[PDB]
Amino acid sequence: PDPSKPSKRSAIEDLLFNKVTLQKF
Amino acid sequence: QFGRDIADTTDAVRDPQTLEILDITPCSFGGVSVITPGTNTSNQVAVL
Ligand SMILES: *[C@@H]1O[C@H](CO)[C@@H](O)[C@H](O)[C@H]1NC(C)=O
Repeated sequence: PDPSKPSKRSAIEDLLFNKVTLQKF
Repeated sequence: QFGRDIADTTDAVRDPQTLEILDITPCSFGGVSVITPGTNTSNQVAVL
């Protein structure tokens, strides 16, 4: 990991999270 | 005159006189839970 993830190299976590991403009555 | 969501539910309505549209948000609701230790320790509770 990377605490704020400021590196140009993205962890596999971000790729998988974005890949998964891609009533009150 | 009306608006509907994907669930075929009324969402917005237009004012008949001043032809403006108003969003319909339902009143809040939810369950109530009671937090407590064992009665043999105290009788204090906290609700959520
Ligand atoms: C609570 O404690 C009393 C004695 O201290 C005992 O008689 C009773 O069975 C206990 N009840 C529970 C639910 O622990």
